[PDB]
Amino acid sequence: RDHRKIGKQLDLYHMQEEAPGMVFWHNDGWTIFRELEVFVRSKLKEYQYQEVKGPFMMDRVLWEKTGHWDNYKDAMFTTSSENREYCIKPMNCPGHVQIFNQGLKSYRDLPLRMAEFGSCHRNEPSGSLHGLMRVRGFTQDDAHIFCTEEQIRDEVNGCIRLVYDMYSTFGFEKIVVKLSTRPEKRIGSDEMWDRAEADLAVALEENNIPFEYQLGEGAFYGPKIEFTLYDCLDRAWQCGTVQLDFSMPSRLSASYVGEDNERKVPVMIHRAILGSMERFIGILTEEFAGFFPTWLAPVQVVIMNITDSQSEYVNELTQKLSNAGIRVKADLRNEKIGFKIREHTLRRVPYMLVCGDKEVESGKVAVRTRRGKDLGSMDVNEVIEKLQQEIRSRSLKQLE
Amino acid sequence: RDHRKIGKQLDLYHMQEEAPGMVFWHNDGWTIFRELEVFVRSKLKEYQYQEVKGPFMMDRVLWEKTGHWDNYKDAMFTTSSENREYCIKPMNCPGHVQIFNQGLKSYRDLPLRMAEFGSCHRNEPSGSLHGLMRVRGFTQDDAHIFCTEEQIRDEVNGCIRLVYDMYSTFGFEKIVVKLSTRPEKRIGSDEMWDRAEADLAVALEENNIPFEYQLGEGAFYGPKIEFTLYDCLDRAWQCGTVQLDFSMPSRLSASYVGEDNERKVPVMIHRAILGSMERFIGILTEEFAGFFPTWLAPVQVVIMNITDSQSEYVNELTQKLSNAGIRVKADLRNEKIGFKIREHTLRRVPYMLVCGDKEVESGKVAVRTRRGKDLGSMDVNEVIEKLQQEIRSRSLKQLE
Ligand SMILES: [Zn+2]
Ligand SMILES: [Zn+2]
Repeated sequence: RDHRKIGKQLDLYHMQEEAPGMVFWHNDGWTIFRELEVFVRSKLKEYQYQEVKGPFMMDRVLWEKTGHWDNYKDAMFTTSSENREYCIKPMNCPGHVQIFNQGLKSYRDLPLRMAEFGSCHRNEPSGSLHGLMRVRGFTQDDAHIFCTEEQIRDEVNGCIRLVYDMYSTFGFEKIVVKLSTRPEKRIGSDEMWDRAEADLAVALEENNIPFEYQLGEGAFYGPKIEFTLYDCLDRAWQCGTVQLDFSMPSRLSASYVGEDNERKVPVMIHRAILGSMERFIGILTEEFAGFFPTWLAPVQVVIMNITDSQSEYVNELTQKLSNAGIRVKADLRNEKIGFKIREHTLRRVPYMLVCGDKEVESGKVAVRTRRGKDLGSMDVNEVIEKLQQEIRSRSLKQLE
Repeated sequence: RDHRKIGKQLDLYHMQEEAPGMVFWHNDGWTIFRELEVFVRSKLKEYQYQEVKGPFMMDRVLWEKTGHWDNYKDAMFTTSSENREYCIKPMNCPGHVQIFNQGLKSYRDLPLRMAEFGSCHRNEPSGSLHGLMRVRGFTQDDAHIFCTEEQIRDEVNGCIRLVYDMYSTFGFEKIVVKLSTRPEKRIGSDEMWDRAEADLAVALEENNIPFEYQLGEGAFYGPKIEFTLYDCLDRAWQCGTVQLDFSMPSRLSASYVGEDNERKVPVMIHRAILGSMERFIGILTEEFAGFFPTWLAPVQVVIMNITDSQSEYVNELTQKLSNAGIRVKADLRNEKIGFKIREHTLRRVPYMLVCGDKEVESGKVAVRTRRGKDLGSMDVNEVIEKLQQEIRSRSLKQLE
């Protein structure tokens, strides 16, 4: 149950000294990452998020306007070009504000949800690096919501429901929620902080989430909600974050025309559900010990023949399953059938399809799961539709 | 017919001085970019490429091993981390060799086709930057093929077929091809170069492609084939490149176990069809003058009502088209039908559905193209079928 060992065994990823804390995604690992992209994207459509893409580096002058340069300059990678300093972005927030600043915005346009699979880079200490979970380069399921003060409580409601929607997909039901209150050094009045913390507190009340305060741990520009999930080994993982911000939109001159025809600064909500997806894949690898759900598996079906008298029956069925959008491979090697099954059981392939002349004539397939249960011979069309339903529903459990 | 002018009008992207030569992709522009990813990935499956993902930056020590540091140090962004220097990758070639080096490779594993949507950054002179077409940060439809010397002809043939397959999708048929022979300073013997240039020359001759010798224009590590497509304005655009490399795999300790059990250094083919994806989108924007094909359009269908008595019929119809994988949005505003239709014609929306009392009862839609042609009132399921076929087939033309 160590993702670094399982990652090398299943040929998912590797890392090396020439790029500390940066991931070489192999084909199978990149398949798992891309499937997470689709799953998150399906949520963005349902929750009505835009998806954007910001550049990897911006002028250091811009990063000074945000106030983050004075705080986290050592964690930033800096480069030079024609006597100008550029910073590789460790966050997507200033970039999203820049998209927001293009073209006059009105209250008609709010709330405006803006998501990005933004690649961020942080100059993390090398001694702290560990596998997929403490890295220098990571992709964040990041989003930013621009809205009015009145729309804060409803927008946070969507973020809260989004958090439990996505976690329950992976089987994470034990979630601990903490709210961070105002720190010693902060901006804004006490009154503004009172309603900001109330909006987070109320939004958790309307969802029946019991939570717990983390006193003084909030950022200097707003309180936040942090979600912590517990794996099958009862290890806490802090993944979700909903962060209010009353500083950055004003620092970057973001504005909209309100109902009263006066110019107003919008409120920014920073939200991430999975946090670092490279880290999240590490959690999934150890939570499932490599036995990924069928929708996440790099190879979903392997079809084998007993002899060569079925090699192109396998070939036709491999094509037939491929046209169904199933990641399927064929194993026509001159090896014992037991040797082939142990080969792909070791690789954690969800389903093994075995074809003898018993099933070739009847147009059926013997089906075996990686766990070992033999489901007998069933119609190919019935097998394909069952496989589709499992993949489309992202079912945690296989057949029976 | 200016990609920059069309980009701002259709809200595709924007650029600013805070990140010169770098593109902020908006929601509509990022839809076009992601659709090209799907199209390219469709070709990768057909031609059996692996898709991997390399790190965004790597140690400058490795870049000195490749020999690229001596020649292209001025074009590389560099950063520091714990008294070590790292270069943001201007190319994906060393990263793919690192992935290939993990695990001993046999001759049975070749040809190894490895593709990546690599994000490369180059310190281009800011005075030369131009919109989407000369940029500092770009994404490349990149790939590298590892094979033996006997496999070069067959692999180059596949690259040539893929070049014309993808260009024909976008309506580019006039393509000019040039072969760059040996330069004054080069590695390897004459016989190696004689064989290498012959393989490129023979492959171009077999495919009956007229080609012009670019005498002395090849790289020092191998000859190359460059493809230039001509747009509807008869302007030349150099996009495709096929480079043979006999230096880097030996420099980076790449090897495989041959059928004679003697370890050999493989041959690398550097391959890109579209070149920079930002640049290709710019060419496509000017080629169509914003009238994107239905499969690339950010919004494919707009459904409108006549009065408020059909707002519900549009809403279910929009959802019904949405479930069919069609990018559809509803326009239920309180504006005249002529005002609505112009609003979405200016936005180059391919199709516009109109619902009065006549079609709500009959379960039909009045369908109009952005060219201005009325197609009458047809069945809802029939227009959904025809829309999917046009999207699935990537049709340049519309209905009729
Ligand atoms: Zn943020
Ligand atoms: Zn290359």
